Amino acid sequence: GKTFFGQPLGLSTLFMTEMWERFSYYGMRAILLYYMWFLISTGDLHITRATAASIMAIYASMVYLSGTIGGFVADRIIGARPAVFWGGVLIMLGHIVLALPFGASALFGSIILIIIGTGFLKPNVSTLVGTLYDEHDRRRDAGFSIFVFGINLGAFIAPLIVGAAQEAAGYHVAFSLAAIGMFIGLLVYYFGGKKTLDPHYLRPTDPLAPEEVKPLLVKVSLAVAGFIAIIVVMNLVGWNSLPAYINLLTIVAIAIPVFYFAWMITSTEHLRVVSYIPLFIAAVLFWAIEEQGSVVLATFAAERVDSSWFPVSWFQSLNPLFIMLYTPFFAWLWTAWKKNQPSSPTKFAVGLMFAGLSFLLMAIPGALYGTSGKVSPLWLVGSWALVILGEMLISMMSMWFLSSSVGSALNAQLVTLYNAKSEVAYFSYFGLGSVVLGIVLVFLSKRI
Ligand SMILES: CCCCCCC/C=C\CCCCCC(=O)OC[C@H](CO)O[C@@H](O)[C@H](O)COC(=O)CCCCC/C=C\CCCCCCC
Ligand SMILES: CCCCCCC/C=C/CCCCCC(=O)OC[C@@H](O)CO
Ligand SMILES: CCCCCCC/C=C\CCCCCC(=O)OC[C@@H](O)CO
Ligand SMILES: CCCCCCC/C=C\CCCCCC(=O)OC[C@@H](O)CO
Ligand SMILES: CCCCCCC/C=C\CCCCCC(=O)OC[C@@H](O)CO
Ligand SMILES: CCCCCCC/C=C\CCCCCC(=O)OC[C@@H](O)CO
Ligand SMILES: CCCCCCC/C=C\CCCCCC(=O)OC[C@@H](O)CO
Ligand SMILES: CCCCCCC/C=C\CCCCCC(=O)OC[C@@H](O)CO
Ligand SMILES: CCCCCCC/C=C\CCCCCC(=O)OC[C@@H](O)CO
Ligand SMILES: CCCCCCC/C=C\CCCCCC(=O)OC[C@@H](O)CO
Ligand SMILES: CCCCCCC/C=C\CCCCCC(=O)OC[C@@H](O)CO
Ligand SMILES: CCCCCCC/C=C\CCCCCC(=O)OC[C@@H](O)CO
Ligand SMILES: CCCCCCC/C=C\CCCCCC(=O)OC[C@@H](O)CO
Ligand SMILES: CCCCCCC/C=C\CCCCCC(=O)OC[C@@H](O)CO
Ligand SMILES: CCCCCCC/C=C\CCCCCC(=O)OC[C@@H](O)CO
Ligand SMILES: CCCCCCC/C=C\CCCCCC(=O)OC[C@@H](O)CO
Ligand SMILES: CCCCCCC/C=C\CCCCCC(=O)OC[C@@H](O)CO
Ligand SMILES: CCCCCCC/C=C\CCCCCC(=O)OC[C@@H](O)CO
Ligand SMILES: CCCCCCC/C=C\CCCCCC(=O)OC[C@@H](O)CO
Repeated sequence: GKTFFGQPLGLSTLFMTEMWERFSYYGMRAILLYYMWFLISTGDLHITRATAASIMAIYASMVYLSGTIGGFVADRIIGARPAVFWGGVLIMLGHIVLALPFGASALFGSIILIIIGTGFLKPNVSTLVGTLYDEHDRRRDAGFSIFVFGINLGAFIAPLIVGAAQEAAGYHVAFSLAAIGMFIGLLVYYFGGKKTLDPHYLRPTDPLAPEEVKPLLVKVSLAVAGFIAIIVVMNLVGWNSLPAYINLLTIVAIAIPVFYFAWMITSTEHLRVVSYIPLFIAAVLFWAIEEQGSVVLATFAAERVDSSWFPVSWFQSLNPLFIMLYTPFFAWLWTAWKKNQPSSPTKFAVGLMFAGLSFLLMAIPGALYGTSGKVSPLWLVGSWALVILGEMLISMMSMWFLSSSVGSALNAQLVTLYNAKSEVAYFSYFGLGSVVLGIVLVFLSKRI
């Protein structure tokens, strides 16, 4: 019968839903840092470029953090299908905010809308893909990999199309193209979902029982009161700058996995959960390096690369390109070697080493040529080729949304250290430190 690459026809609707949301997201993130540079250069935005880079990292940290609870809200309160739809609306509104004739005054409102919108949509589109397959269906893994190919496809074309529109027609037009991309996703999702999506997921699948509503409200109200109380105290003692608020979000993002480790401590399982700790830190450190490609590598591309004949935002397409080119090779690898199946602690060790090698490579051109001129774009290509190879090995998602959030929160502190005089030392020591910790994991692989 008629399938979508051997999968139920409903996969195409969700395939295109996420390709276009990822289009809006990574198109925005390819030009947002340069947009803040522009607002700084005109005097509209009164922050340093280091603070602007810090914003990008903590921006990514909250998006991943908000995705840790979007599954709860859909499953228990609103439903998986309304969560994707109203999440997509909030994402679209966030990009429309940046297309309006405003300046720095619209940055926070657009960031808030997209943080919340992506939390509703991103975990619940992945959930709805599973609802196309029963527990029995072997096609579940193949359908998810086809779904991920649409993720990288949207992430690939977005910097090319959005970045070119920025250079040709300006920032406001480019940001409006991001909003249009999400709108395209909403059209296909709404009308397409109604034709092929189970109406069971228009409602929550585990709705709150009558006695569950009150303690959930108390839990939510206590967290909001405490967080607000901290901001109140911060203003009375004088810790009230933008970096101070960024530092607050950094601490909250890192304290969540630490507190969930500190008292989650049954010798049955107490040490087989201490198991997962040397690998959660390996994932945090890999994700930090990977997410600096949109920040530090975006800075290097605009400052240290002879790229005069094409938009510098296009470098952000190298990340999802290498994911697409590596994927069929590794699918072959994980089945061609039916009896190798290297252990997950070893893959995470070697994966972190490749990420460290990606930064070690970027220390060479500055050390060899100096930091005052410009070098070939192939240095950045080699860097992304090495860090994505580390991703192919590391291949509840909220926990994986979490290590992404903490690594990005760690970036909000480190990326302020990067500049022209910092370049070689920055790349050489965060790359070496990541490689040494990857070898330390080798010594402890199944010390577990
Ligand atoms: C069948 C797949 C095999 C692919 C693995 C090989 C990696 C692919 C390409 C490596 C190309 C080597 C670099 C070429 C070179 O040396 O540059 C020559 C060029 C002459 O015009 O000049 C320079 O001007 C440049 O300025 C000098 O600087 C460097 O070349 C430093 C290069 C950085 C080190 C890279 C060395 C080896 C990479 C091997 C990675 C293999 C990893 C596979 C898992
Ligand atoms: C998606 C971004 C990847 C871009 C990869 C580009 C690979 C180019 C390699 C050659 C180095 C730059 C050569 C400069 C050049 O030839 O410009 C032509 C001439 O006008 C000099 O400016
Ligand atoms: C307008 C200012 C607020 C912006 C909204 C940002 C909300 C972001 C994050 C709140 C979620 C924090 C709780 C996440 C959490 O603890 O889950 C982790 C747990 O699921 C691990 O699996
Ligand atoms: C209108 C307000 C903005 C939109 C509301 C959604 C804001 C995001 C989260 C609100 C908290 C809901 C409860 C989430 C929660 O308890 O997470 C627990 C965690 O274990 C999830 O697995
Ligand atoms: C700024 C835009 C305002 C909102 C415009 C869109 C609201 C118009 C009609 C409400 C549609 C709600 C549909 C919610 C939903 O679950 O859709 C899921 C989709 O699969 C269709 O069932
Ligand atoms: C329980 C709540 C957890 C913490 C969630 C709070 C996250 C809310 C907002 C994060 C936005 C990051 C900072 C945005 C920003 O600095 O842009 C505004 C700035 O350009 C104005 O000068
Ligand atoms: C389909 C509904 C949501 C999709 C977005 C619809 C609106 C998108 C674009 C409309 C025009 C964008 C405004 C462009 C703009 O004003 O900037 C250019 C100009 O101000 C600078 O010279
Ligand atoms: C200044 C630019 C306009 C700003 C407002 C843009 C809102 C325009 C249209 C809202 C699109 C709603 C989501 C698209 C969709 O497919 O919804 C279908 C559903 O509402 C039909 O019942
Ligand atoms: C930051 C502002 C957030 C405002 C909205 C957050 C609300 C969070 C928790 C309240 C959940 C109460 C929902 C009750 C509900 O819908 O179920 C009712 C029914 O199932 C009980 O019999
Ligand atoms: C539940 C216990 C509450 C105790 C307080 C919890 C939060 C403690 C400190 C939050 C500090 C916010 C970030 C630190 C900060 O403001 O640094 C200021 C500095 O960057 C210049 O203003
Ligand atoms: C999440 C629960 C509701 C919290 C209500 C209060 C939220 C206030 C701030 C959240 C963190 C965002 C901080 C970014 C910011 O406001 O920068 C302002 C900047 O001008 C500093 O002067
Ligand atoms: C008993 C609980 C375990 C032991 C407590 C461990 C500390 C818990 C949370 C602290 C989070 C780490 C601090 C965040 C951080 O490293 O950045 C600091 C920076 O943002 C301040 O400028
Ligand atoms: C298989 C890897 C190929 C070689 C990778 C090892 C590269 C080691 C160092 C990068 C080239 C160093 C350039 C020379 C240098 O940095 O010294 C500069 C300094 O002595 C001048 O004051
Ligand atoms: C070949 C694949 C892996 C790529 C990494 C191989 C290169 C390893 C390390 C290169 C870093 C060399 C650092 C040289 C250096 O810092 O010199 C200091 C001085 O020249 C600049 O301040
Ligand atoms: C798996 C792939 C590993 C990649 C290995 C790392 C190779 C990275 C950079 C090689 C730099 C060579 C650049 C020299 C070049 O061809 O252009 C000349 C330059 O002057 C033009 O601007
Ligand atoms: C097991 C949980 C994983 C935790 C990973 C994060 C490691 C904990 C704390 C990292 C603190 C980084 C502080 C960065 C720093 O101080 O330097 C940058 C600073 O100069 C920016 O002003
Ligand atoms: C010598 C340390 C043990 C070797 C472990 C192998 C690690 C992988 C590649 C070699 C990295 C060399 C980094 C060189 C370095 O850190 O120099 C820093 C430079 O800024 C000072 O000149
Ligand atoms: C065990 C978990 C590791 C996670 C955090 C790893 C890095 C922590 C702190 C780094 C901040 C110290 C800054 C060291 C430094 O000087 O680097 C900057 C230098 O490369 C350029 O000037
Ligand atoms: C300056 C030297 C640069 C190259 C050094 C990197 C290679 C040297 C040693 C790597 C292997 C060290 C021993 C690791 C090992 O096999 O531990 C046993 C472990 O596999 C069992 O879990």
